[PDB]
Amino acid sequence: TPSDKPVAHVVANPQAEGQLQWLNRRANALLANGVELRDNQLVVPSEGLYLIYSQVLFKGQGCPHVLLTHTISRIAVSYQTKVNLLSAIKSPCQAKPWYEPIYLGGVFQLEKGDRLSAEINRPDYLDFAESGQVYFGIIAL
Amino acid sequence: PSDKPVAHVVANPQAEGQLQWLNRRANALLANGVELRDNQLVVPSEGLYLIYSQVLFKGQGCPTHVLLTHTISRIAVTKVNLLSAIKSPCQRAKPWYEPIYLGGVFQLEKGDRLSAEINRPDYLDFAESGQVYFGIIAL
Amino acid sequence: KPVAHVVANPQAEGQLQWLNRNGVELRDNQLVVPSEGLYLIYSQVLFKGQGCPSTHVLLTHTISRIAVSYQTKVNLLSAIKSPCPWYEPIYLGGVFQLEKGDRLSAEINRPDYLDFAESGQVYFGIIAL
Ligand SMILES: CC(C)(O)c1ncc(-c2ccc3nc4n(c3n2)[C@@H]2CN(C4)C(=O)c3cccc(OC(F)F)c32)cn1
Repeated sequence: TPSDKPVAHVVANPQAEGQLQWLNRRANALLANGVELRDNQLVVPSEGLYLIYSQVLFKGQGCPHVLLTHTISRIAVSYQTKVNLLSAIKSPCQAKPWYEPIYLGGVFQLEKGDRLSAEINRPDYLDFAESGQVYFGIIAL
Repeated sequence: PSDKPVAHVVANPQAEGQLQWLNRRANALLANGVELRDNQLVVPSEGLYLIYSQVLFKGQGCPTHVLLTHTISRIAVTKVNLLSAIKSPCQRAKPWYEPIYLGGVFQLEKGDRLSAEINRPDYLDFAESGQVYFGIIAL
Repeated sequence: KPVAHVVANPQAEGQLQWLNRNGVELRDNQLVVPSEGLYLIYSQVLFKGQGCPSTHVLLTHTISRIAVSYQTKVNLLSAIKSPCPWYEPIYLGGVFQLEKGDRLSAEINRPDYLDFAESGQVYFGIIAL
C-alpha cells in the first residue's frame, strides 16, 4: 500500500559557507506528498498534527565565550515572523576537540502554508566529517 | 489520521516561582485522550510511551554550590522516578547557561500521572519561546 | 503497520546487543524491513564514566542502512559527544523511505562506557508510517 502522508527529511549541504542549507536531492533524504523546500524552509501542504525534528552537530578544535543555539520556528500564512517551536542553548566551553550535538523533537498542530525553519547561530562550528549528523524533518501523523 | 495519544505542553513564563505547564498556548497540544490535570499529564491508555522534557537554567554569574535538578516522575493508580538529572553550574559577572534534557521510553498504564519538576524556578530562562517543554508520544 | 522496539542486553556486556520481546524482524543484531514504505527510526544510548583519562574520549552513536539492492552500509543518523562522574545520552530519530529486506543497525564505538542500568534509555526502534 502506498502512503500519502506529507513527509520531509532534508540534510545539510556540507559545502555551504557560513550557513546551514537544507537539501532534499541527496541519498536518504526526501520531500514527499505536498511538502516543499522554499527559501531554506519546509512548507506545510495541509492542516494536521505533525512530528517535527532536527539535529545539528557542532565541533570546535578547543576553547578560546561560545554560545550555540539551534531553533525550529514556525511562520503561519499572512504572518512574517518566526515563533520558536523548539529551541536549545549549549555552552561547550566551561587543545582537545569538543563535540556538541543538539537534538530537538516534538508534535505540533500545523496549518496549510506554514513555513518551518531549522536554524543555528554559529555555522562556523557546524561539523560534516560524516553523513547523518545534520538533518531536519517533518511527518504528518 | 492517527489516534495515538500525544502531548506537548510549555512552561508559563509569567508564573513566578514555578514550572507551570500550559496546553492553552499557541504551539502546545493535548491530543487523543491525554489530559493536563494539577500540573500533570494523565495517560489515557496502557502502552509504551516516549516521554521528554527540556528546561533551561541561566544565572548572572557564579559567586556558591548551586544544585539544579530536573525530574520526570510517575504516579500509578506507587510513585517512581522515571528520569532525573543534576547539574552544578558553579565551578567558582559572567553569565552561565545550563540546559537539562530528559528523554526515554517507558511502559505506562491507563490513569498514570506524569510530572516534570525542577528545584530552582528562580533560575529558569524565559527570554525566548520553545526552551522549556514537557511532552509524551504513544508508540 | 509493523513496529519494533528493541532494548540492549545487559548480560551481553562489552557489546551493544539488541533484544526483542509487530512484524519487524531482529536478525544478526539488525532490524530487517519487511516491506517497502516509509519509517521512523529512533534510538537512544546512555554513556557514563567515573572520570576523565589522558586519551581524549569520543563517544559516537550511529544508525546505518544496508540497502538490499546494493549491499553497502550508509549512515542514516550519527552523533558525537566529548564528555571531557559523568553521564552522556545520545538520541536519534528520523523518517527514511526503506525497501523490503533493508537492514538497520544501531551501533556505538565505546561499549565499555555503556550504561546497562537504564532500559528506558538504551533502546532502538522503527515504526512503519
Ligand atoms: C508519532 C510517531 C511518528 O509515531 C512517533 N514519533 C516518535 C517516536 C519515538 C519513540 C521513541 C523515541 N526515542 C527517541 N525518539 C523517539 N521517537 C526521538 C529521538 N530521541 C530519542 C528523543 O528523545 C526524541 C524526542 C522528541 C521527539 C522524538 O522523535 C522524533 F522523531 F521527532 C525523539 C515514535 N513514534
